[PDB]
Amino acid sequence: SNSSVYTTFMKSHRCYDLIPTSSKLVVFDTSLQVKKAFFALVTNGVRAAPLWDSKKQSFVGMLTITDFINILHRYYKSALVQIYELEEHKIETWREVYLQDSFKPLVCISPNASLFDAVSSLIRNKIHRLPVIDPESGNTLYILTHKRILKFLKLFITEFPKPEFMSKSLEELQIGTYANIAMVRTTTPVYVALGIFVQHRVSALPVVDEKGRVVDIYSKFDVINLAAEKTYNNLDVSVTKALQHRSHYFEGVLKCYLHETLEAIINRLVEAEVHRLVVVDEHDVVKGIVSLSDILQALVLTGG
Amino acid sequence: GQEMYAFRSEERFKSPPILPPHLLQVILNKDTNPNHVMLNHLYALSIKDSVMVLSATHRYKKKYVTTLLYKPI
Amino acid sequence: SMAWHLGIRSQSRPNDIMAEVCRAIKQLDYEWKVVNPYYLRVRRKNPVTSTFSKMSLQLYQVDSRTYLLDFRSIDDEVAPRPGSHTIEFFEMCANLIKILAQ
Ligand SMILES: Nc1ncnc2c1ncn2[C@@H]1O[C@H](COP(=O)(O)OP(=O)(O)OP(=O)(O)O)[C@@H](O)[C@H]1O
Ligand SMILES: Nc1ncnc2c1ncn2[C@@H]1O[C@H](COP(=O)(O)OP(=O)(O)OP(=O)(O)O)[C@@H](O)[C@H]1O
Ligand SMILES: Nc1ncnc2c1ncn2[C@@H]1O[C@H](COP(=O)(O)O)[C@@H](O)[C@H]1O
Ligand SMILES: [Mg+2]
Ligand SMILES: [Mg+2]
Repeated sequence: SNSSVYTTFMKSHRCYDLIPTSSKLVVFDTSLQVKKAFFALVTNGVRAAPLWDSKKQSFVGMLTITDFINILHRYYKSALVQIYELEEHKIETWREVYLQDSFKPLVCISPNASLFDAVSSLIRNKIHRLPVIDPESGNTLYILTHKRILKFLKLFITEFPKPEFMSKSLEELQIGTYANIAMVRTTTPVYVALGIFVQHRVSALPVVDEKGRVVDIYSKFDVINLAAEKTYNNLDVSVTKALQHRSHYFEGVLKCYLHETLEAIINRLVEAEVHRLVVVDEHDVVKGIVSLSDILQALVLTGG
Repeated sequence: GQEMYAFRSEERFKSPPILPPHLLQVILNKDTNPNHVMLNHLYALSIKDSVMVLSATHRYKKKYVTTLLYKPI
Repeated sequence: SMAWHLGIRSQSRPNDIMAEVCRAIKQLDYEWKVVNPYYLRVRRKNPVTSTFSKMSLQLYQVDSRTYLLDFRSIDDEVAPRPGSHTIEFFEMCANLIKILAQ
């Protein structure tokens, strides 16, 4: 278990090796209208976009769905108090509104840096998007994510000199979160879910019934769908109605149990191509959550 | 000692060269959203509602990335 | 993002187009070389980073009435801070276009 096939693997592979042969990348000039910028994420089918400051001639940060959620939450509350600035903000001006005195520089990684360094930067900076930037040209090559990193790990270590801990359970490794679980109900208004997203900083919410059994899941991704409509005002509707608008059909929420081996969970997560499993009991009542961050944090501080 | 005469080439650069070597004029990426010498070339979407969308594909070693810039006018 | 167009198109006279890009280059303090009457190599010193960027302009005929100006970037040889060759290329283009077209 100790030192691990994973830790050595990560120290001995470059970030470059995870980049697909061909990818698209969306860049926003910081003078761009916030509204247009979020419409571009949807249009391009993309989660995050580097920010380019033209005056300074460099990347200065990222625009993610979290920023979008933050902005919608502020817009919603501001409207009730007759303040309508938000929508005409340029990226520049919103960043100045929130990155106030407290500075958060762009974190990025060289294509020649270890995958270990990439995993450590995501955990330590509490971040889901790590732009891979070539120090020779200055180009962003690619945006690295937990999902990609885990998939790569599952695939290229497929072969088992297997660490004992792969055959150990979530319970005994203590991977995941089992208390203070943020969740909503069938009827919870979308805006109420926003407030929860903002206050708890959590990527998804299990949707539960009256006995707290999980029947759906409401993600941050399910939130840029609100950038499809030519209105923005439909935030008072229930979470159930909000999810009806999903793209593709839906084979139920992807779940797991506390007593499943880590190996079983990694495989489910990797092949389902999703950010987390909802941890459930015999009766589908939610007992916790296991996210990609949980796993990558486990795999890097040496399993469990 | 005679004067000298100039026979001047002209044309060849009469009209500008016609396009298709193998370089595509238009790229439809509908999709419900592998090509050669279009690398490094500028592409754009029509200007819509005061925004410029510039794009090109570049190569880092064996990897290709298509970069889009959204930029106001 | 559905329909992509290579470069920009114009029904202005070829000689006008090339003359106007040249005036645009000079106005912008870019430096240039005329390879052909329809082919220009251009170079730019970055007023912030002090780095240099090079690109190519080529004019093509696409109709009896219509032409196409084509831009090609030219290759060289933890906080990011100044520079991105790809983004700087887009800005050169954008500048060139704004300062001579439409
Ligand atoms: N690489 C980065 N460097 C600096 N700041 C970043 C970086 N990535 C994201 N941020 C900022 O930090 C915050 C964290 O957001 P995050 O990246 O987790 O959004 P997200 O990846 O879409 O969320 P989630 O993964 O839950 O869907 C955002 O405000 C974002 O603007
Ligand atoms: N445990 C789950 N079970 C079923 N569906 C899920 C689950 N988690 C997320 N989804 C759904 O999958 C879609 C994509 O969500 P997810 O957050 O996994 O995508 P993503 O933002 O690209 O992931 P990541 O941030 O890891 O790259 C969403 O519409 C969401 O409702
Ligand atoms: N709805 C939720 N309630 C409580 N914790 C969560 C929830 N979603 C994710 N987490 C946990 O919070 C951390 C961030 O996960 P994520 O935001 O999904 O990458 C991980 O440790 C998760 O286990
Ligand atoms: Mg997101
Ligand atoms: Mg993703």
